[PDB]
Amino acid sequence: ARGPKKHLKRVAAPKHWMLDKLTGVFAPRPSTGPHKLRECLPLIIFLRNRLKYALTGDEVKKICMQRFIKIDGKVRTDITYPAGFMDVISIEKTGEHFRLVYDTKGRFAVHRITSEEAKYKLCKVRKTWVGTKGIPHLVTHDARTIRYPDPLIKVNDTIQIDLETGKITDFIKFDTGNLCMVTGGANLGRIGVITNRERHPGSFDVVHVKDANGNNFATRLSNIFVIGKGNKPWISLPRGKGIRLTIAEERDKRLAAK
Amino acid sequence: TVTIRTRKFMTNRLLQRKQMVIDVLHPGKATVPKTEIREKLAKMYKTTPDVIFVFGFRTHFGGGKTTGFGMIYDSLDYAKKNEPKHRLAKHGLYEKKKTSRKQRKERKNRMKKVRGTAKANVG
Amino acid sequence: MKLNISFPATGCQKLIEVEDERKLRTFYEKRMATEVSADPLGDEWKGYVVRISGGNDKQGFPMKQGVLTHGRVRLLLSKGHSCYRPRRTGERKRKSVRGCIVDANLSVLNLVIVRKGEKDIPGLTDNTVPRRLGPKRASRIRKLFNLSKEDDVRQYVVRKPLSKEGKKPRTKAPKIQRLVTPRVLQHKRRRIALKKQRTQKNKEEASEYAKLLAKRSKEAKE
Amino acid sequence: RQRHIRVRKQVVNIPSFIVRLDSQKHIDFSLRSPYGGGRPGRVKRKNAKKG
RNA sequence: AACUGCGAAUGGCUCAUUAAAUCAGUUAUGGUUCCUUUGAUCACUUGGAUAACUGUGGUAAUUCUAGAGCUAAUACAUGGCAUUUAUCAGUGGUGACUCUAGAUAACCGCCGAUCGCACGCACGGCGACGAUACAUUCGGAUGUCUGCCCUAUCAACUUUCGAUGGUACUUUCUGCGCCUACCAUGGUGACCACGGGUAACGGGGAAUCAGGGUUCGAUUCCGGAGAGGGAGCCUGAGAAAC
Repeated sequence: ARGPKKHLKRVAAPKHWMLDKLTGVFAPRPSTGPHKLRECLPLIIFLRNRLKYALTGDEVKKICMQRFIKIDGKVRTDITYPAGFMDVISIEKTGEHFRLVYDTKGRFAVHRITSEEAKYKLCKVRKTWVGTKGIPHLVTHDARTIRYPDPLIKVNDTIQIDLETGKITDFIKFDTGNLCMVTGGANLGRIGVITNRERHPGSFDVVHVKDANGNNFATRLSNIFVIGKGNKPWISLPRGKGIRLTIAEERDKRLAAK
Repeated sequence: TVTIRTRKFMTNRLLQRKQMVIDVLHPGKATVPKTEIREKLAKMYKTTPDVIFVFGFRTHFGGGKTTGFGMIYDSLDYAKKNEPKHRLAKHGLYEKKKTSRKQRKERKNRMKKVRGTAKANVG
Repeated sequence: MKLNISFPATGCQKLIEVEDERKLRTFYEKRMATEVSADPLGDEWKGYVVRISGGNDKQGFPMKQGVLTHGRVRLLLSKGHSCYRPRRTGERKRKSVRGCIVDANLSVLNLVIVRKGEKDIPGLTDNTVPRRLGPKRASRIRKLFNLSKEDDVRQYVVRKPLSKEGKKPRTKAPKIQRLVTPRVLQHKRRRIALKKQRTQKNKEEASEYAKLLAKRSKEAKE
Repeated sequence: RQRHIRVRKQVVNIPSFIVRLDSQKHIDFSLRSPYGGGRPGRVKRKNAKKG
């Protein structure tokens, strides 16, 4: 209470990490970085709990310290790096490239991508300000400050940057008709086409999204991440893009695959 | 009689290893030791038993079958770097120093009193 | 009262016990600042002048400069103050200190030879001891000798003779610090290189953004 | 309770083992039971070495 | 070994205090502070001190220290913006700026004397460390709405010496009777104020239950509080810290 907390209990850990109980008392507290604590996936969980490349936290550090893992092109040696949404985890030693994108269950699924991909990443603009000497700036969702952006880029659009240079390559404006992946709970991981935006002055703007199968659902503006222009996503989507099959439909697909 | 399955093999080129869950079938035997499993796993993967590290064999109720985990390294040098010191101690590789952890805190708290090069004369 | 005398010129020091209190009557009113003559101490100290540098009382508490008293007091000693060593950053422990005024109720009185007299003490002035450590900084060597900006300090190193019994003799030299090496010139050159890369990237990012606004304003003008 | 009954190659020692349909046709003696194909118990082996 | 840097403000333990307080849901900082992480932004190779070490010591005693002789720095020190007001105009903004930028008049820190690797062509690659007018993360701090047990054998309470509001400061990381000075005489209450009790930390929860409920929650998670009792401070981004 006298300062910043540096521990995290497993019971208090984010649920989408899928941590068990009887392994330990503490959960890996993600270090400060681009993404928030509740909205990230530390590098130790992705290598050990997801990819099974390591069995203990010590084996995770033996991998990160050999400089084999690059988040968004840059090597990271901290095993508790946030590595949140849209981040690219490239492993040159095994020639594997990942991109953290939520599934229909609202969890960071193992989404392998190609070598032609993993060179760019999509970022949502969160703040636009004019620096000194009349230089406009930009704030993405992963703490990337961009100088001299396109004047058409606004506080809610999605830009496309290049991991080698960090410069904006393209941008998708926020309007009715574009794809989006909800990232705000109870719809986390659902992908659909924006159909309507309710503007509430002084409150949270509620948008309405429609899936490809016709499922309609609403969420908040801060949870919308524009994915593509129209209905074509600019990224590779995992299996079960955003349909979010009901509990009755998931049972049918489960026993039919037997 | 004694067989090996390795039903969850994994390459894992990051640690120069070979991860797999080893299933041993021993109907009349008693939880086949590591020395017999390692030498039987070496001929299965055409390697030497000096770079095979097996652990965590839990025999199921009723007997006849046990499951564990195995590690096969590319070389003995990569094993000494990535394998924990306690599994190397199970072999003739690593020798843990008998330091008596309770006594380590004693020498430390005694050195916290004197200052300078006299700490070496404490312990 | 014991007397801890030290000779800074020769680097020697010795402890002597003065039983005859008549010799110490000169010190019983001098603070820890004055340089007084050691003539009453005996015929050996004729022409010597000693400076009161400190001392301990009969209980071991050291004399603190500036207290302006002859009795023990308790002061809140912070970092930087003498007679105190902080165990933690920002710690201030109130300790008892002896005043700077020299009295008869002192165990040892520290004295510093500021002027050599006529005779010499065998254990205090006759013997000598080297400095045991030569200069390490590059400029300290140039000031020790008459070296100018053109001479090489690598040649004018101490290189003390380090030889013990039972091993091979060798010579040990300190690492010259603050030296103008070919490596430190590369860092200064690379620091300038990065200063020009930022200047190069600012004029490009400002030009491409000006060219973007230029071609875009021509569209909306019509 | 004497480790004789097995369910599809698993020696089950609990009498309250609720048997489902797919596990009912696989109830048999254990492969190490004197009733099944195994060495006879210590009583048979001790009474045999006597006479 | 020691100097320097950083941590020691997390954890762990307890439930004493505390009854619109804590706490929970909601939410506001456009009234704020944030080490670190992340992205942006960026030669006279100078000066003199010090520890370790060497040596002389004191005290019955301490993780007490004194005196002298040395010697290092990413220690110490040297070698247009930012900062404080005033004026003018209206680049990107927000539901709404006294917003962000710009132009004037001035006022008065920052702008690398560091380190490693690779060694090639006076120029050179890859890093480490370091600066913050910025963003970002971890989050603090204080507010908005609503919600607590028993008690009238507690019916009026607050207001000298702030109670409620206004004005101007002062102060604080900021808004605010937080404080000061001058005015106003208010503010709260049978819809239960104020006062008292709690063998009262609050909540997520537990037990028992047809429905409805009753009772419990010191106790592993979250938040708060305390380190014998109070009070006052140092250092630091962060403590009224044990």
